[PDB]
Amino acid sequence: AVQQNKPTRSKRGMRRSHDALTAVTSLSVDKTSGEKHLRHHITADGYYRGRKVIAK
Amino acid sequence: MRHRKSGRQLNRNSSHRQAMFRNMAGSLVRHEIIKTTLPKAKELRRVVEPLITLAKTDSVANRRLAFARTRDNEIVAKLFNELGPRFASRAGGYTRILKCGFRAGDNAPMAYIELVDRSE
Amino acid sequence: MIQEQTMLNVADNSGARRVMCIKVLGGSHRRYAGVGDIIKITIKEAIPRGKVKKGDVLKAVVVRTKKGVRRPDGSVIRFDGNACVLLNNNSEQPIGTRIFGPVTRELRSEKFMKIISLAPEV
RNA sequence: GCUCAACGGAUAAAAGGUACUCCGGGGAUAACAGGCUGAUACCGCCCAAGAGUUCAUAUCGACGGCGGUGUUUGGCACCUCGAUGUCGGCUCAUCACAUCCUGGGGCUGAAGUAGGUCCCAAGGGUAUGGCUGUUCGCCAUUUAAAGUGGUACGCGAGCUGGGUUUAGAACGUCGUGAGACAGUUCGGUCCCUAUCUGCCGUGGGCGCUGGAGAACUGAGGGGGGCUGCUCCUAGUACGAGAGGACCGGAGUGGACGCAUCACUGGUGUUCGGGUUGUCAUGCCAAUGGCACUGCCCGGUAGCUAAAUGCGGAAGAGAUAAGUGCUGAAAGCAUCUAAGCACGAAACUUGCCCCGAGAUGAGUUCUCCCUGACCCUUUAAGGGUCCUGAAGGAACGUUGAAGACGACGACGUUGAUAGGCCGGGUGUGUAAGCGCAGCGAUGCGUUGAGCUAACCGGUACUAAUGAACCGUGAGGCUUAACCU
RNA sequence: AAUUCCUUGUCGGGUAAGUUCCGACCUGCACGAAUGGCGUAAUGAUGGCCAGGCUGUCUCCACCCGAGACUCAGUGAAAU
RNA sequence: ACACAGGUGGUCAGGUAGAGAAUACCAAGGCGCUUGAGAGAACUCGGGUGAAGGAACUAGGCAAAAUGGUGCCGUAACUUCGGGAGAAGGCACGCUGAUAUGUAGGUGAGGUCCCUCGCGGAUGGAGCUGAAAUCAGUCGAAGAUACCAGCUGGCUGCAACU
RNA sequence: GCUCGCCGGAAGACCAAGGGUUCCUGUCCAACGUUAAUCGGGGCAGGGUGAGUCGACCCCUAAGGCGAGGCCGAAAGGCG
RNA sequence: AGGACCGAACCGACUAAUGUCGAAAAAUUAGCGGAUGACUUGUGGCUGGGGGUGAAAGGCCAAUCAAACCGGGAGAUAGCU
Repeated sequence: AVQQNKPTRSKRGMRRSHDALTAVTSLSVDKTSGEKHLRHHITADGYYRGRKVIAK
Repeated sequence: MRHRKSGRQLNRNSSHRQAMFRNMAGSLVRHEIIKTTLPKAKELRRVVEPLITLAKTDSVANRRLAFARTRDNEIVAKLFNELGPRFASRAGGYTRILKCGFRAGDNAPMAYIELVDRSE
Repeated sequence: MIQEQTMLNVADNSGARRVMCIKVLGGSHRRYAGVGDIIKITIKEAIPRGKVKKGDVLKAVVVRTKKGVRRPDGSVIRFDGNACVLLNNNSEQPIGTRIFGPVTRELRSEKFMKIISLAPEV
């Protein structure tokens, strides 16, 4: 249930191919406050679609 | 394989699942807005909505029924007296879901669930 | 549904009380017996004067089934028990004459028409 | 001189047992499996007395010989003793044909029927139980048949541990005893998260050469291929009678496989009700929590079988055994050398699924793109700013889609999901109130109340624009068509 | 037979079928009288067999509820 | 070896039901076990339910399933006369009213009687201890309703038995 | 702080044993906790245990040990 | 009255699953046997390696038992690897 010969560092790297994270690239700037909030996510202060939504 | 199946387990047995919604609903009504995890928030939508629909009418039977579940005199008095008349006109949809951030410590997607009104 | 090692209540005056199936006939590795089939049985409980005796082999036709049958409209006829009618191992004719309880309509074969006439109901 | 007879004499004195075991080494040497061989066994061929009523060749076929296969019991000791780790069963198989069943034919001492024997033929199929640990085998009952073998006497990094080999114990027998066995009898630790190859599924990258969105072509590959019984023909052909077809048609089944919940049912800890114990709600009442959903009675949608439908095929092409035809060598004759026509579940298709990563990378339809420039080794080039389309991805509501990806619908010009409204279904007459009853309780209001995924509507709530990725006319050569 | 090789002895009961089981026979391969012999109520987490009851053990699995498995975030081994 | 599902002497130990220090739910008091969030595949582990058949599975009824309580009735072969035996196998169990100041049996005196002068003896036996059985009615499919709680019988080897 | 769940002849409250400041407060988060930590039995500093009646010690002996002389034994030493 | 029966505490460890680099260097869960006695248990003593103890297996003697552990002879010897 174990290895037979150790895998090469080359074969090690190929297994790490599909491990890079994906960047966001969807930072919608708010209409009024202009924060860098994600789409369909409220801002850091609680603004969404140009509205004090959180009341906080 | 849950074809056409509803509900969510939320990694809990039924009794605990049910009892935490009994607590979460009353926690909402007393505060009108709470922060919770997103999947929990979506499942709360199928619980409080029946109660506001239960408060759109009023009787003694409904008062006992909304006391049958939710088990609180304070909440049932918060219900049937203010939330009912406040939502007398709306045909369903008494909750809003706002996705806040990410709970650093378990990376959970948290969200804000509140009443539609919240007029101050 | 009748299969091997299935106890059957006797339904004629052949002289038995309890019989046990051993081998569903008609086809290799057939696993079930419906209302109009021949099965091979043994005798496990008999009256002292009957035509047969305890420990013989012969055939039967399972006339009543707790699973029942399905009529072409979808209706079912489920009895309370499992009943058989003994046969003659070569000529297939019933041994006893008087047959108790109801029988189904689907037993209506030329080779079971004798049984149809002797049954009281249905 | 006595003893070295194991006779170059371990000094002239020295018998056994062990699976509590241990250590050093060996595949230098055994047991399991492989390999080589093929005596023995298994199969086939040759000769043929003779039996067979006559008739050797219908069949055997003594006596003998010539080979084949590598499945029996053995021979050798080549691989392994710094481990190839187990007898059988179970689950799951694959291949061979020396074929058990089904199919196609030849001959008879085959009337028919039903069999006998031989040849061709591997596609599918090829029991359930009783005793034994068993393989095997005997028996019971079936079935169209319950084929012979190779695969480490297939399979134990897949399960089991009964057998068999551990330390306990007893019987009989042998031995003075320790213990032993052509012996049997109870009990007795079966470890491993998969790197690679392999296989079953599912995606990412780039390429397919201008890019993108779809519909197919089809190389090639895989699945599938079983059959019983009854009736019509007909009780006809045939027959001495008794019996009794072929061929062709149709219905109805067993096993198996694919597909689906309309019905029959299963489950349904998210739906309704009953009820025991107990705690809390200040008490009664009415509810709620816990005791495996506390214990249970029903039960929607899904999923599902025991349920309900469907399939095997026909036919076509070229063939095997075999049947021929017309026909020379060999005036004849001859199925054959020329040629020509039939002839199987076999073979290539037909039927269903996958399928252009089929780098030989296909085809058709459609949509989008027609910038100013510097630069250098004027290169299918890069760089600067300007434009960034068709479309795509991400994000979001999500799904009878799904492990994650992926895939399908929708994203407000919107019914995608929740909620809501009505209906349906399920559960069986809520709560409160009023009457009668000593009361438990019962009756009226009430086929009520409450209803999870289901069905039809409804924007009440949540799916915000836009951004990001993707470009700017598509190398060279030759040829044919037009200036 | 906890002992019997031959052997699944032979006969009878039980079973549709019984190498195990119970009774019997006697050729006791190789029983035998305190290395105790033959029976024996009760008792036994004892060996073997049969029957009723009861059931998913099985025909043949089907569905559902939880803990992992799978995905995301943090930490982070092992034999070889 | 660890912030380890293990082990560690003595005292205290309430309420309801219950025979009980069993068990179920709770009090006092103490805790939610020191990785979570979603998903709701195959397969594994801990469990719930099952149409029809019911040991046909298998080395073997292994495991599960089932039996399971109280009162009353009834109980074989065999036997060392103790047993076997709770053999086997049956019937009633909830709740509410009366029958009957809760009957039967029961301690026993203020009291009357009593002598050697007795937190006293005899008597009715009050007061009261007081089940259960029976009759009538009522509810549910099910009344020992949960947890808890024997599977039973027959033949035989061996050993007496704990 | 408000609800909810679990144990409850215990996962409760107290002593002996054995450990040895882990007890309380201020303060800090590198390392230790199987993750994060402004939290802690972790680092750092300060503080905390008061007895004629509790326990120990003390008086008395049990099993048993040691043992003036004594007896035995190469020595050591053994028995008493 | 009982080396009596049923059955918790306590003690023991028959069956099955899980585990097998485990939570654990023999445990957990579900059921089981004894449970007023040849019982069990706290504290403190006495018996020691070819000996102690043993309801007897050759079991246990500090996770070690055909003979403990520590140190020494000892760098034993090793026709074997």
